[PDB]
Amino acid sequence: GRKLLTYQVKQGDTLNSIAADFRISTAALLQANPSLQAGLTAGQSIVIPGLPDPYTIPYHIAVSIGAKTLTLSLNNRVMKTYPIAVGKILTQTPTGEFYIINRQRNPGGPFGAYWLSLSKQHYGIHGTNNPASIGKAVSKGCIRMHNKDVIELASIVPNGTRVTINRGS
Ligand SMILES: *C(=O)[C@@H]([C@@H]1CC(SCCNC=N)=C(C(=O)O)N1)[C@@H](C)O
Repeated sequence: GRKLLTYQVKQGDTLNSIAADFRISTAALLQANPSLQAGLTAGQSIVIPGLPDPYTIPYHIAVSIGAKTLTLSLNNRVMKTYPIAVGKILTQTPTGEFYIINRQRNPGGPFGAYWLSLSKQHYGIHGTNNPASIGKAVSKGCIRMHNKDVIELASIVPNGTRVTINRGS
């Protein structure tokens, strides 16, 4: 069958934060990972029960802050590239990986057609009513694009898509 997801926590992470960071209960992430009853540890690896494994999944989101574009990739080759908010002077390479964990039903409002979640706190892939700041403005690091674009990606990238955000060089 298809495997459940793995996560590797970064220095400073905490149980509750990570659980509902994964849109789940700490107890469920505990059930699968009794190491975490007590807590989480930098570089430690944890399973996300009820969520499939990103290695069964072939999808690879390469959004380099340096590249200022988020590249979709299947089977070692890109699917398509979407523009995102990087900034005009924002350094510090976040050496970590996130996963496309969720997609939300048509909200009905300016939430941007779809709400897709990343795996670390204040990061998400979503939509907009204003795409003109996308890739061309300092929108405080918002990973949003056109409605249909974020639904394209949405339906292709599954509940465990690998996504990295790095300034590169
Ligand atoms: C980016 O497009 C916005 C930015 C988004 C957010 S956080 C929104 C909710 N995310 C999910 N919990 C902003 C914020 O300050 O909270 N603003 C930018 C253009 O203002």
